[PDB]
Amino acid sequence: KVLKIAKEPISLETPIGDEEDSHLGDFIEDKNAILPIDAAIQSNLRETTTRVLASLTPR
Amino acid sequence: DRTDDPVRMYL
Amino acid sequence: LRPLVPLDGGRFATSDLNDLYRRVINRNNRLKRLIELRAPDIIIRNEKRM
Amino acid sequence: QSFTGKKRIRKSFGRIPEAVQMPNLIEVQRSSYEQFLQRETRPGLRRDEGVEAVFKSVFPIKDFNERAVLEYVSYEFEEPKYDVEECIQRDMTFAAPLKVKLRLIVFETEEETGARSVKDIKEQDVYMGDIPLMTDKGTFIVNGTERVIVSQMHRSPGVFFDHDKGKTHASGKLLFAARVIPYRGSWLDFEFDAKDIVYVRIDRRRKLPATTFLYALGMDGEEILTTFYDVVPFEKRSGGWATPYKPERWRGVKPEFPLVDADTGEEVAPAGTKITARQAKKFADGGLKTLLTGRYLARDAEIYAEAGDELDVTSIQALADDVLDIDHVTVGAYMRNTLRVDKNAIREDALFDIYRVMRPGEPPTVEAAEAMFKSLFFDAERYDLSSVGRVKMNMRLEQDVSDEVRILRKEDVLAVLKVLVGLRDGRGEIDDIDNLGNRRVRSVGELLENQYRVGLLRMERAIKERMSSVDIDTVMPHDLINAKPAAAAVREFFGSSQLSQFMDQTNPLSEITHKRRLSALGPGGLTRERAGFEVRDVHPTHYGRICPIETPEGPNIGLINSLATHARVNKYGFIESPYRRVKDGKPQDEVVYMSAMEESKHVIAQSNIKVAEGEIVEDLVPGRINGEPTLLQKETVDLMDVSPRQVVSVAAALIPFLENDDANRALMGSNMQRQAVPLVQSDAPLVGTGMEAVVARDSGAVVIAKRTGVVEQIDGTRIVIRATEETDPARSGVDIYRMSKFQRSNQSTCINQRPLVKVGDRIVAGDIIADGPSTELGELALGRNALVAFMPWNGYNFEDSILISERIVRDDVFTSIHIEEFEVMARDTKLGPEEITRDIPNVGEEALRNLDEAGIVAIGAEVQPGDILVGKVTPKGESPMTPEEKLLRAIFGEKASDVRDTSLRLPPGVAGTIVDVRVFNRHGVDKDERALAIERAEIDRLGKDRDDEFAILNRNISGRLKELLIGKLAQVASGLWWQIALEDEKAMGELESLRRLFDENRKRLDRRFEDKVDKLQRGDELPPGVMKMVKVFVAVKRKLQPGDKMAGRHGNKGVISRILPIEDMPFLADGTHVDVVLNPLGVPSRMNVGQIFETHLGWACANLGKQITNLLEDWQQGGQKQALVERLTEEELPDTEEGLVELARNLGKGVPIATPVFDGARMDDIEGHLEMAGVNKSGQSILFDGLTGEQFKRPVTVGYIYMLKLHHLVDDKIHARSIGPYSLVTQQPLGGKAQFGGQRFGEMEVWALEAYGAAYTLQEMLTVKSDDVAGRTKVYESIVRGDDTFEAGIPESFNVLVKEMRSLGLNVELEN
Amino acid sequence: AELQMKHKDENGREKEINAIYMMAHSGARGSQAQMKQLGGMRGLMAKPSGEIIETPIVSNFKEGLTVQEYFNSTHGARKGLADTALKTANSGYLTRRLVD
Repeated sequence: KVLKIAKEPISLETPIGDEEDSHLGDFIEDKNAILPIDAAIQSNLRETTTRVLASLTPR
Repeated sequence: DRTDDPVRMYL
Repeated sequence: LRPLVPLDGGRFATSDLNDLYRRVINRNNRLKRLIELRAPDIIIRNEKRM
Repeated sequence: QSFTGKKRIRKSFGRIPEAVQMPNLIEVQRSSYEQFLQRETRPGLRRDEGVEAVFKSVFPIKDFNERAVLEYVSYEFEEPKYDVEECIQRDMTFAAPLKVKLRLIVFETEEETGARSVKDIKEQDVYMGDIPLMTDKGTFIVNGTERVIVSQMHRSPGVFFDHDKGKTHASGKLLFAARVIPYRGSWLDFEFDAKDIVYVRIDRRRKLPATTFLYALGMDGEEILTTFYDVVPFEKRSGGWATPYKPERWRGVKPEFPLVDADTGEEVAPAGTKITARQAKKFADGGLKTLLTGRYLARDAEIYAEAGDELDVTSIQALADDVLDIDHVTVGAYMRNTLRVDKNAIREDALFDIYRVMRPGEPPTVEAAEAMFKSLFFDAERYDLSSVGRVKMNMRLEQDVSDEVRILRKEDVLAVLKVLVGLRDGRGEIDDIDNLGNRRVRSVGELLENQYRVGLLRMERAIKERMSSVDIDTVMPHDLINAKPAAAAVREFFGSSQLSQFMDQTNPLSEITHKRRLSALGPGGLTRERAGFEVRDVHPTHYGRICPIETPEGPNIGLINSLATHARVNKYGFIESPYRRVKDGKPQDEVVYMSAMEESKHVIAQSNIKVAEGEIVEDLVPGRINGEPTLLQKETVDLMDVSPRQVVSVAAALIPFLENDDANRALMGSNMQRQAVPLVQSDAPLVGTGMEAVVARDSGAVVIAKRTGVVEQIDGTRIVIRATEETDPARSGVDIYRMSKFQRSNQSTCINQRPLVKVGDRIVAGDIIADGPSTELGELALGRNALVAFMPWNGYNFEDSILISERIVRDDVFTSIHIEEFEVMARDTKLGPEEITRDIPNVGEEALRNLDEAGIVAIGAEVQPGDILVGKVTPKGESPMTPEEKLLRAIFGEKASDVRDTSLRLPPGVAGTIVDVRVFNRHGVDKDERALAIERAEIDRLGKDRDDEFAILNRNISGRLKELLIGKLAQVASGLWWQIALEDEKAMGELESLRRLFDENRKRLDRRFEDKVDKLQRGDELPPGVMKMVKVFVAVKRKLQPGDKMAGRHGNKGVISRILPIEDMPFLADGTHVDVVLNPLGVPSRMNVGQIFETHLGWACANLGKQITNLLEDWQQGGQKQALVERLTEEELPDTEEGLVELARNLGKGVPIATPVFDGARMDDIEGHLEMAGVNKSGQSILFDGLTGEQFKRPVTVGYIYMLKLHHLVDDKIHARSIGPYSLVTQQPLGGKAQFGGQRFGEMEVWALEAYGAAYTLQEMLTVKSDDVAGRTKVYESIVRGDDTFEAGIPESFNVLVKEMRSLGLNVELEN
Repeated sequence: AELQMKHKDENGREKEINAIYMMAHSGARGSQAQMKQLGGMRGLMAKPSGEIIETPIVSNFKEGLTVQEYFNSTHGARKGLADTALKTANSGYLTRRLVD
């Protein structure tokens, strides 16, 4: 556990390309963001759950 | 006489 | 806007804005500790300058 | 010519001598790196370059507090731990561990005693960081991807005199600035002023008068005036004005007063050039004359004499009870006027002023200011000047001091100031900075030496700072030395550096043209934005030293030029060019390399001169004396051109029929040369410049035999050769050569070698055996060639495009191979360790096909785009779920898994088949339960190859023993090979002396293989985070498809258009049909005509080959066929052996034609060739139309043209994205085709929509598509539902900008 | 004049028209200076300093060209390429400045 400490994290402004442009901030993905295709699937499921809950008795 | 150096002024 | 997202492999990657804020906080804490300890004017002046 | 030209004869045109041959094109990097690493005995290693250079520079790390020093004796290099064949696979670093011997004993001791207490020196060995070694090709393989280091070109560290051409001044005038730019130190300048005052500035600081810097040195007082201006004596107020002079200076001067002689009559009223007056004064026994008030008396004038040099009123004091020599026509008073603008008199004042200018805002002192000025320019370590700088300064200014002093001498500044004052008035020539003589090339050797010197200086500082804490007494070495104080400095050079760039390993031509490159950027070069216009321009001194035809046509044009074919580099760093020395008339046969700076004072005669007689009979040969070419006579012609192909690079030399196209268009053809992917089953060009064979055999892309022994058997993957026909005694048994199979190159292209020899076929040493990638029969190749017909075909080739038929794809001639080499990691996590699970949760059973139980796809398994290559699952923490999903899960009864799917998947592409898979395990577990069969197969193959090599070696040993003992019933005696078992015992000594060497060789082989197997079983090292990794070598076999970029041999290019069937193509006579239809409208636009002559020559040679192959089809080895073969070829063609039939098999595809660059075939030659081939003399042939079946009412041009397949493929260029990963802080779609990029809507594109009336297309394209995150899903939901509508409230970029502005003192608040 | 001349065939009808002449007259790709440099004398080349070299480059692309006369053409081509690379950035800057 002493090893693998992840000391001195790399700066996000370090130029990945040889030139000054194309920094490291561009080649990064956002994991917390939800794609719209996933949110669209949730609406369909929320609507289909209401239609399926129509043949059962009220109780 | 301008320096523009804090450590230089301190020393 | 100054994220600290961990890259692949366990090595983090932070923006360069955290360094400035960290240095400012450190210098402010050092000046606050200097004012309480009643240091000489030469050391307190250099702290304010920094 | 030996085993290469015999199989295929290539006729050559032109009449040029072949006395001198060009050296190896890769000699530059090898010769530069060899000077750094000596690799010799201990007494050797004597030079100014290498680690020994810096070691002898600063060997002793001494401390005045304890008086301890470290001495250097020598250093040794150890063998490499890992070979290149394993360094490429294991991704290690190919280097050699450096070891230096240092003695800790110090002569200094306490109480001023003599020898120390320890009489015997320590003499300990200290380990140092390894340095990467250079492969025979010069690749510098530091990691799995080899990276070469390009040479740098910068200004020479010498003095220069550059004056602006009337710019940056109020009025028209010249400044005449002089620079003393050293190698490593502060720069110096002596720029003039508009007021005629000399101003000196050090390191571009505040300008101050040069008088202060002069007084800072030893020269003080009137010594600065006595050395600059001469003094003339005058009488002490005698009768009239008696001034004894002489006429060396009165020539051409306007006399303001009567200068007649006191006793003779001279000084005529006009007084112009004064030639007759000069002669009279020379014959008048001197130049004495009889004569004012305005004079600056430079005499070294306390009782009567005073300071200052001016009387100006009446000559007070009666001439004090030698004044000056300064007129206004030849000499100026600039130096004298500078002494009146400065206010500093004492040396302390000048020192204080210099200290204030250097370190502003600090109280100067005499003690600190003295050391500063002494260390600024007169310091060894602070001010370093290389030997080349000293020799350049001596050449510019004669000093007779070089190679001994490195700091700026006090006498050099005075000489520089004198030369500047002389050049100010005139009689001098400035030195241009763009001249090739003032530019030196820094190869990898000097750069790595400077980096190692910086690292050694840092290590010395660290050791000096650490040696005070630890007690020196009762100590030893190897402890007071940092483990990696300078190894990081040398590791970062190869890793991160503008010079060291990626290797362009796409074909054998790019491997040889990327090492001869001369870049101008990097650490110490002009930035691309600071280049300007003069640096990019071509200078007339580049003739034969830098080819002005190979240069990138991008933004950095004129900065990445390469060298020529015969150009070299001197030991100093300048570029050299060969020039055949020629005497008066009769040209000599002793070629000598003439430098750029030395060739200025000589005459150069161009080649192609009539040398039929002993000397040139024209008497008007074209030659360039110095830069500009003018018709010169045959008298005093000392240098002659060595060859016409001397000013062109290796890339441009391959262009056939050069000198017939435009200069700019030929530049594009050179860039397309080193861009063609190697095709499978390629052939040499029909029309070649002849330089392809040399560039192919020179580059490290083909194997070459090292001995003369014959071959035994060719197993395809490895060729065995006998020892030799004249092998040395007790040498190696046989030379085994293993040809590399299909392996991923550095540019993701296949690289393989095929054998060319058969059984027997004794080969001479130094001959190519097996061709490399894109090479056949040794000759270089880039792509297949097909019949071309320039004509518009229904507008399909309207623009710069190309139309091809299906016949080119049916035979699979343009198909290539590619390799992606995907990888995957298995790094552990905080919430449990990852694992390569065979089955991923919630995955379909059909998708698990072609997957081993360990989780890796089997070798040779077909995979499709979006397939599971390696099944990896990672532990996922508990996360909240929506209530509807929980209800569905409870309804279906399934249980949610606790692992996440992170298996590797193939990106969109062709999805080729798998080739090889490699897995690496940690040291804790190796082949425990994963890849056990892989290790078993590897060890089995290793044992098999070991047994095969042992068997072949034992067979060779038995053969040698039999042929040796045959001199002194052997077949019926198998066991008596090693034992004579007879009374004769004389041969037993030789038998034992041979068996000992054979046994030691076998033991060495067994030991090497056992170390290999032990290293394989030990397991490779990996980063601490990762514990397991897998690599998949997926290969794809691409074919020629529409949209691909295909360019010809010349600058002509074009995307391939729609391919047509074979019947739709134009039906030529005799049943043949064309394969490509190019647009002929590119000839008038782009001034290039060599493609037409190339096509005509190709048609001619193809007709000749077709007519010669039909002659042999009747009867092989016919007497008449040999006559025609000897007549068509220009005679070493006929061979007594049976190989004449093999030559015809290659000649049937067209006879190769070799045409030089400048000595190509003229119009009459090609006309006669076409006439002999049987084609009409006009060159054009009647062609029918296959689509309609009618004949065009005009002659058309058809022939064979060399075509290439550029790397700009269409499958890797196409890309489309609908919804992908967004940015992190901006919340926008990512860019680039790597991971679902989005086409950037540039700023100029927004102006186009604003020009139109479109306001809703631009409003939604900037907010709801990328900016808005809230309303981004609303538009997708509306689209999936069926209603077209959207709502945009505010983008995220504006919110980020508002949050940014609020962080500062500005208050940005919204209203309303 | 030699190219624009219409040859008369023995039969009495025009055999054909020249390709480069038609391409230059139509104005699609061919031009006057291009055809002159292809078939004419090419005039005299200019050195990078600005003045014209005194040596006469009497040759065309159809026939062979020595290295000396090709060096000046290479100089001119490199100068033109370096000039066209920098002037285009100024055009973009002016366009971006005028739109604002």
